Amino acid sequence: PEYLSLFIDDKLKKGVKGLTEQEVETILDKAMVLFRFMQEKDVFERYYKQHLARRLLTNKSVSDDSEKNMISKLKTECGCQFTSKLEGMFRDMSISNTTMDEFRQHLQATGVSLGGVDLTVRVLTTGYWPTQSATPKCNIPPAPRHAFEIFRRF
Amino acid sequence: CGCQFTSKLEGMFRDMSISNTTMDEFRQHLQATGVSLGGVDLTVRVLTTGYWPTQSATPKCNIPPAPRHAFEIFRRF
Amino acid sequence: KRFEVKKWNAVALWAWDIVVDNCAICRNHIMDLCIECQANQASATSEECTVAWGVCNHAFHFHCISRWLKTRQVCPLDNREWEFQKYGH
Amino acid sequence: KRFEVKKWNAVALWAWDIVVDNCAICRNHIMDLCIECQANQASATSEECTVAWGVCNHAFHFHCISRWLKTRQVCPLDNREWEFQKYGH
Ligand SMILES: [Zn+2]
Ligand SMILES: [Zn+2]
Ligand SMILES: [Zn+2]
Ligand SMILES: [Zn+2]
Ligand SMILES: [Zn+2]
Ligand SMILES: [Zn+2]
Repeated sequence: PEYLSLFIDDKLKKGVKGLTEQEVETILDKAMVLFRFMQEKDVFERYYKQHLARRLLTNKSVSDDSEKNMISKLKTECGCQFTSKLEGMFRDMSISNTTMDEFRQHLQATGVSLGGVDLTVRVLTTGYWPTQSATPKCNIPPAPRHAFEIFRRF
Repeated sequence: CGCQFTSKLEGMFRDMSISNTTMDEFRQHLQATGVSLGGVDLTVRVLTTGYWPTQSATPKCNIPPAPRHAFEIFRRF
Repeated sequence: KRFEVKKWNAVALWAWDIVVDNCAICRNHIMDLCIECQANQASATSEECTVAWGVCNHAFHFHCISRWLKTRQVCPLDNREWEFQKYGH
Repeated sequence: KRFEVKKWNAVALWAWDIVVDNCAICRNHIMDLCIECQANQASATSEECTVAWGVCNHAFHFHCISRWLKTRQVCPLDNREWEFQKYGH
């Protein structure tokens, strides 16, 4: 299941393998058919969520349309259960981008120092995204440090 | 003429709205930065390719240093 | 300077007022067992006494809110339907 | 200095990620024919195989999205109703 998750992540990160949707749809159908005759769905869901975290917390423009196809296929294969957690994670991504819009509005208001130049700050919830280890700590840039401090004050 | 070419004109007006909105947005964060003496007074308009045809071949030549800095800041934003 | 930072893409994690020092259900802590377990061993016999995280970013002992599900069904510090999005700290 | 610039009224044109090198419908290019035309002549018989520009600043071959209008009706890289605001590069 881990290798299947890696394969689906490789197919989802970019549509280089087949620009047209036809072959993408066929290969996704074949992948879900292969997943149908598979056990140990818990590790599959865990690794799929980890791949979602990796692909959403990095450069975007992954597909901006195939996420709906992926969630629909999950809802018709596993059903509202493990796919429900991924729906919650997508809702949390929406929350983060709305909070980023709010922080941009706050920077347009203050707009005085160089603390928040292009501070693209994402706000996530503990439950959806597991801790990397124990939230590491070390010296950070001071202008952006005061930017993060003002974001925390907001 | 009827709802046909007037739809294109309405789209052009929507593009004008988009351009001025992107102008106020650009400015907002140019005032937040204020790095170099190239953005003293900037009025940048953002248009879409479809509405406004390309002039001849998108001409290019070396830009004065203050407009150079202004364009660099706008592109970074 | 030689290197200057222009853009930053930090990700901020948030947690509600779970009161790590007082469990909002049993008032012991966010760890170190609960009222109905007390002693560390207390005839553990496997099972578990870890922390439970909900969809509302609230944290209590798994035992505390597992028992509390029989008394009510909305997280006491709010009015949201309690989920079980995570298990353990 | 003798002449200094105070104000500037530049106009910025923008285009989306049309991928000029790899058509989003036929993985060929933003020019140089398409999958169903291939060879330059290929019995052209007038007609046209130029680029089509939409209201969303997306560009594909006219043939590609003309055929794609029968499969779906919303530009694949987004969810917008596709227009035909321009013809050719
Ligand atoms: Zn407790
Ligand atoms: Zn206990
Ligand atoms: Zn709660
Ligand atoms: Zn094409
Ligand atoms: Zn063609
Ligand atoms: Zn489009």
